[PDB]
Amino acid sequence: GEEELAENQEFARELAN
Repeated sequence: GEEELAENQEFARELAN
């Protein structure tokens, strides 16, 4: 929902995993 819209950028931080 409107959430994935933001996760869109967090992707760059997800790599931190």
